[PDB]
Amino acid sequence: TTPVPNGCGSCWTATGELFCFFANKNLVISKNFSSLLSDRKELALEYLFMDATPEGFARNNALVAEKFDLDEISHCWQILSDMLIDQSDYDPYTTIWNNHPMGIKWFIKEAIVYFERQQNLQMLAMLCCVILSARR
Amino acid sequence: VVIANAHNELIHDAVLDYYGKRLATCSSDKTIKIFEVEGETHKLIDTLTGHEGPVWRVDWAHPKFGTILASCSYDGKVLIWKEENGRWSQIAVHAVHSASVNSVQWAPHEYGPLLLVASSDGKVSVVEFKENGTTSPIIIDAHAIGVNSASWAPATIESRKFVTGGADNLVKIWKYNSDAQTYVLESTLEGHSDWVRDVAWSPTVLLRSYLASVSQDRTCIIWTQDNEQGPWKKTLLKEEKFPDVLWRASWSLSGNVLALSGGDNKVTLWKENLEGKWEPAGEVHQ
Amino acid sequence: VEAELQEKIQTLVDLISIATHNASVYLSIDDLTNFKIWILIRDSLLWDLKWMTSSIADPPWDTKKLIKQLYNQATETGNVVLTVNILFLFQTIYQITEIDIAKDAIAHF
Amino acid sequence: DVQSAALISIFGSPRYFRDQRVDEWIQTYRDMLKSWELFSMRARFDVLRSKLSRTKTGVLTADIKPRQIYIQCQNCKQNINTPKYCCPHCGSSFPRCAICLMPLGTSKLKLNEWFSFCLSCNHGMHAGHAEEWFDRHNVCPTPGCTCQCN
Amino acid sequence: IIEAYEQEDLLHLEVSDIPKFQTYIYQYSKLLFRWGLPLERVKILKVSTDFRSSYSSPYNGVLTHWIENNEFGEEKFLARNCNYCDLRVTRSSFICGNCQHVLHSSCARIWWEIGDECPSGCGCNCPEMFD
Ligand SMILES: [Zn+2]
Ligand SMILES: [Zn+2]
Ligand SMILES: [Zn+2]
Ligand SMILES: [Zn+2]
Ligand SMILES: [Zn+2]
Ligand SMILES: [Zn+2]
Ligand SMILES: [Zn+2]
Repeated sequence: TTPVPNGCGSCWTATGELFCFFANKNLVISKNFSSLLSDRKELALEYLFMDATPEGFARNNALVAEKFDLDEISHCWQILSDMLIDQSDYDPYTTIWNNHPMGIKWFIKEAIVYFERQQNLQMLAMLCCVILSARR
Repeated sequence: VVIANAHNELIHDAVLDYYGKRLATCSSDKTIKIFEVEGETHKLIDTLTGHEGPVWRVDWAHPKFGTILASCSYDGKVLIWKEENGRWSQIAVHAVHSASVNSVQWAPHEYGPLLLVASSDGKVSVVEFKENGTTSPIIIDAHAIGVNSASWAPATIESRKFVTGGADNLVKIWKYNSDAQTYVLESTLEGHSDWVRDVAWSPTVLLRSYLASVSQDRTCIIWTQDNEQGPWKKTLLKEEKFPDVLWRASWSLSGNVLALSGGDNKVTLWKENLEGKWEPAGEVHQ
Repeated sequence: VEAELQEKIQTLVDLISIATHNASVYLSIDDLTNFKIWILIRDSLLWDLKWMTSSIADPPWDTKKLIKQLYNQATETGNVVLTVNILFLFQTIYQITEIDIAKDAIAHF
Repeated sequence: DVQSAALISIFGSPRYFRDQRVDEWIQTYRDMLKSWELFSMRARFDVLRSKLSRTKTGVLTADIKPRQIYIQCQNCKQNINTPKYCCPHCGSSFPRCAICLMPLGTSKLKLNEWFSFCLSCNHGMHAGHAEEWFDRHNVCPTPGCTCQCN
Repeated sequence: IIEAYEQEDLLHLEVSDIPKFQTYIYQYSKLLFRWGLPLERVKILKVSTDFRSSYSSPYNGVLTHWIENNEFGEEKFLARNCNYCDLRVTRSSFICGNCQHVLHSSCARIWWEIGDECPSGCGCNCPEMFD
């Protein structure tokens, strides 16, 4: 019960290039489709999440998303940078405000929900690793 | 990257490697050809000839296990090719089925070097390639009249499942049972009026586990699952019907974009909306 | 209809100025926990200003949702000054609560 | 001048005659080369001593350091190499590099050819991978180790 | 105030706060390995594993074992010493197979740019006999 042999198909790659082969000789062509993919290689080469301050990670990611024309991601990183601002002196009210459920944690939960609906795995795991690296 | 007349007669698969740097094109000419696709250059490398019949599918292994390429053909022999010191060579032979082997696909690299060998006699076999002491391939009768496709489920964490598309209007999900030491049936999915051609699992699981089953009745069903053990939501991809027979389904590597392959030599791209309506997102023809 | 747009842009600009002044005067007495709040409000207003100039649930960095959530955290913690400041500055443009609750908060302050 | 005495007496002493003064001069010059942090010159001096201590038969008459360390596998508790990507006595799988996920190979020195095994956490990476990782980091790359190997 | 003083962390995160950090970080690590960034996946998996150990074997098997030589004097101390600098080796060593001699990683990367035999002068061509 062998099926009818196929003549065309596709094979995706990690950079969004769709390698499609065709029959009538045989032709293999590649078409770029990186605009349909939310996760981008260019942001991973410029994101930093360990070798800076907790505010520094989010500000660097905001600058990276700003220079790559991603407004929502840049604003999310900017807001997280504002929420992760510390200083040399230690006051307890910053820690009390950080540990509150309605600040930081609420933002991360709602951002995870929003980027789950947007199918953005890169931003999901980047939010997770920034919020875990800020924990110290 | 444009390749013209790679094979003399027909073409069946062209699978990129893990890094997107090597392309393995197989055809009905009993030949497998490896191309270096760095940049736009598509310089040929080798002209592998081992099969006595038309070659259907190939699948690169993980670089964790090296430069290993599997192959399946009409003669029922699964040939496995390894490139050592720039010399491509056949290593092991897996000829266990009495009919044409239809689908070949490597397991996710967390499971070890396991090969999903599915044949047209309704029998599937999962075989492990470790060292010289090869393992006995576990054989279970997946379908009654024939199996044309079989694809793995991704290991999102550090049980093993794979989808199996039959030729008897059915899609079957299999789960590994440690007590029985084999794969037992998990769920049975019926949404097609013809032979299920390609079944494809989504490599990314964000809130849902996607599938993409195509068949010869010119339709596409996207079977989704919310929980880890739950019912499958059958939904269409088009309100109308496709112009010709649908052959292939290949998910995008990140972001649920589906690349269908109809019989009209036309690749249709589909991306879901925020509501859940599968709007088209592109088209590649010739 | 352009006069309404220009008035809204000017309102956003001097509200950004007021937010910057409030952040500065919090930073003068060294309490970072509300300087962060007013920096968040200033950047949300800047986001709204840039989308007014450039022109399912809302994102958490949406201006109305974030300002309402900071208001709710302030009125749950007990910061009377911050919730009352938000009720003067961002009630007419962003409908945070009912007019009765806002007026009662201003009267109690 | 113990330098000239050492460099002259290494040509013929341990090949032909055992005398204590040559050993004193050799040890003094090696300690002087270590004192000036000329470790490369000390290593070249040692390999030149080994080259010039060879007899006509070829037997090395110099004094070498005894054997220090060897690699086990904890599955058969034997050496993994005899003075493949599997243990040659029990077939167990060798640990992989934490970066490129490539195993250990057992059967002019490029950097990407040997594992730099730490002797505290027993986690191995290729030397090029270890240099690329430990240049910008200071923790063991394996999931669950806290050992500053560099 | 006392509880904030008794907390070294910026945030007191829990698994209830981030329910799916493991799967998302692991899948993005796989996607990073599909690109030419093999160190970023190790960084993100180290962060995830550090948090997993905070709220709670492909790199095992091989353990390095010193040769238990019955010695009396200084060679007991000289057994665990590098053959290039004569300092004690404890982290990031290089081991040859034909000759059983240690080197530091920096000492090995300095010596094999200029040398060809073992720096202890045992006559072992370690670039061709370390397996
Ligand atoms: Zn062993
Ligand atoms: Zn490596
Ligand atoms: Zn370690
Ligand atoms: Zn270590
Ligand atoms: Zn040393
Ligand atoms: Zn040696
Ligand atoms: Zn050696």
